[PDB]
Amino acid sequence: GLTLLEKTLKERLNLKDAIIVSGDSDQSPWVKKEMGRAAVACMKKRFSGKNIVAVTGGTTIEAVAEMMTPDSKNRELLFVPARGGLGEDVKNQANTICAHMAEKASGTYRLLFVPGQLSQGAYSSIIEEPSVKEVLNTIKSASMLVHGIGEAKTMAQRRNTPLEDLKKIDDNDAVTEAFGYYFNADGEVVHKVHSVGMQLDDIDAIPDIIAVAGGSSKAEAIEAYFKKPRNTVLVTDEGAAKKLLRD
Amino acid sequence: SNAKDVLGLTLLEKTLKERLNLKDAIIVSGDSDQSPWVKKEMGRAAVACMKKRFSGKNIVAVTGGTTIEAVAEMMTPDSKNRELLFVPARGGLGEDVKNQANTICAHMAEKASGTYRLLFVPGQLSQGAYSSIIEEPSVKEVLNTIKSASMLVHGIGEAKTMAQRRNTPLEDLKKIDDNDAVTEAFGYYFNADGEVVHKVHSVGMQLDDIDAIPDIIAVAGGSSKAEAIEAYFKKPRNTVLVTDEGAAKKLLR
Ligand SMILES: O=P(O)(O)OC[C@H]1O[C@@H](O)[C@H](O)[C@@H](O)[C@@H]1O
Ligand SMILES: O=P(O)(O)OC[C@H]1O[C@@H](O)[C@H](O)[C@@H](O)[C@@H]1O
Repeated sequence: GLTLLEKTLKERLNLKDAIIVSGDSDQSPWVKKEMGRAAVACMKKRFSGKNIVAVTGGTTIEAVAEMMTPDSKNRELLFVPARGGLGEDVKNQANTICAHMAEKASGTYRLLFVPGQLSQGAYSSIIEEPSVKEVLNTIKSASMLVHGIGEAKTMAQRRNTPLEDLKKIDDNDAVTEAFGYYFNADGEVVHKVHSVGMQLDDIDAIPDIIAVAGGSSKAEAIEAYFKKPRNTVLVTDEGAAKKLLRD
Repeated sequence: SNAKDVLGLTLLEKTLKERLNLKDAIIVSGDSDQSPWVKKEMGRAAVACMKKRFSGKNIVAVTGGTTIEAVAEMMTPDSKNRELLFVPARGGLGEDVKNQANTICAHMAEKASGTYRLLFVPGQLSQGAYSSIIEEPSVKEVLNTIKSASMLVHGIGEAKTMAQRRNTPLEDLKKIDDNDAVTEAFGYYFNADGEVVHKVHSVGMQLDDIDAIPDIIAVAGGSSKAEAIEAYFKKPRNTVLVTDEGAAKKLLR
């Protein structure tokens, strides 16, 4: 079963399960690929006959997508982004990762097409539109969520974060981020990126949540994110886990 | 080409060009309805055709569909490093996301190491929602770009197949059936004489606009498309066709 390290991590972070691959992805870049491989195997163990898989962007979930292969059980797979624009560049956007993962899985996918510099009026018009509402409804019915976790400062800087929001993130001592929410050390939301789709309150209804995040630089972010019960499986590496656990 | 010569394609292309009054005909071996690699070979041939026709600066309008996706897949950067901007020819045509022009456009531009501009004007907008969005600077910008397209690369489909693949409202299915549409290109359904009998309403390029595009490349093959290709070319289109033997031989038989 679990190693002592995995067992300790599960207990410390109140995880549904812990999956720890060897090495430190901050040292040892290819370790991110090994997290991806392990995450893909974890997803396959969890699939039901039909599945609606919501995904975030970021480089770690892109590694999940890169390691994705078709399901030998041939279960029904529909992929969607978890949320609309989060300010990421194209290679990091949930829409990009979603399409890549679905293609690799030989599944189907839907995208959220919500710009992106357009007006308030135009914005509200886009989100009321039938095809968009359809995708929003699909995300609301997700059976699985696969998501990254990042350091708050790092993520705020990588994205196109307004200066007033950077100030708010700093002033409120955000230390971690996931799916467009920034959290403090006690895992409480302190700032949220406005975006349609999945909300934090919605994750409780999703049967299988798999977080994929590692590297020693993220040990503090991961600990803080899991300070609240998330009922989540964490795929991580020794770099993060040993640092977090002081081992 | 000696390869084309020995395979009988040089003659077949001459015969097809003359039969359809094409600007030129490019035919690859085999039948894409039977052999999956033949579609990739159409893509490769289309890319060669595009590169031959690029100028210093290019605005390339593209449609969606699996055939133009194959063009995108076979695309490579321009060894001459000419300026390439890719745009979808029209907005939402009711395709699933994989087959949408926006999807093919992005893929093509990435493979060409060019730039792209997408058009997000959904087909199911209310009248009021539409008025709002059409005035957005970002939307006006893309529509304006499309208006200056220097090249169009488009697929051709059987009317019935396309009507079923897109989510076509019942009333429109009836109209397509009642007017005996046999072919489809860029959201227009045409009869056997190449006359428009149904138009999917959508912003961007309209049929009359193709006359101002100096280089138009249609990419479509497989035996199942022989009649559709023949019907589309019943009118002058000033177009180069890339196809396969499957479509060409059947059409010519
Ligand atoms: O995996 P990376 O590149 O460190 O990025 C992680 C972040 O990527 C973001 O875009 C996701 O929406 C977040 O869930 C995540 O925290
Ligand atoms: O290449 P396929 O998959 O046969 O699809 C062709 C059709 O794809 C549609 O999306 C295009 O707008 C048409 O120009 C074309 O007829």
